[PDB]
Amino acid sequence: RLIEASLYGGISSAITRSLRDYLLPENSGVRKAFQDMEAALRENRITLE
Amino acid sequence: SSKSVANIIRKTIQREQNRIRMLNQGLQAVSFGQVRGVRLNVNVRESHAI
Amino acid sequence: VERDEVAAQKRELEKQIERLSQPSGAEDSRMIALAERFGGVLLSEIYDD
Repeated sequence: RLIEASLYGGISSAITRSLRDYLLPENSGVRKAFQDMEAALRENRITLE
Repeated sequence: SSKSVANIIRKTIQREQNRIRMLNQGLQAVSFGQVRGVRLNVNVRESHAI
Repeated sequence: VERDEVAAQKRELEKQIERLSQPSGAEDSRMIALAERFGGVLLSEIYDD
């Protein structure tokens, strides 16, 4: 998308729609703590099912 | 719990805002016809701010 | 006996994984609160990048 938008030129519609998806990096720190803390419950629930 | 999570979220938000602000300065005073500058405007949604 | 020995290895592996989790993997049990209770920042977090 980046390359071809540059090739034809103009304000790309697709880039404009998903602006946050392109310009912001995804951060794992906020998440993995809670995945590990959540683990004991997840396993228990799956076992019960 | 609680406050510490809020602090890490706030610091991440602050760092992203600052980096964007740095990128933003490189684009000042670019002349394209009648356009004279470009910016990436970053804001925080209310429903999440509260 | 084989079951229990493998269980011991699995417990060690989870404990090792868990130490590397969050927020910037460290002795997270108390260190996060200790980091904010003074006007300071965790060194390992400064060297995250």
